[PDB]
Amino acid sequence: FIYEKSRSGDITQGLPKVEQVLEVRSIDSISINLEKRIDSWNERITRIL
Amino acid sequence: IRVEERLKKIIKGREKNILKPKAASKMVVSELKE
Repeated sequence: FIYEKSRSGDITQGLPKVEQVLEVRSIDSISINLEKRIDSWNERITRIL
Repeated sequence: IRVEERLKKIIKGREKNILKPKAASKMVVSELKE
């Protein structure tokens, strides 16, 4: 039998989450959104100006 | 682009015309776009 539960609030959620975001080992705080923006800027800098 | 390809390898004739005829960035900063 397999049941899906439904927790998954988020992996780490206390001191360890704060430690993870503060200690930027890989930029993955909100990089599902932030990394996209950063890469887009770094590729779009070359423009008319 | 093809002009750049032949200009890299020293000089081999090809004095056809002034194909580039361009300016260098015009020192312009337009805000919105284009």
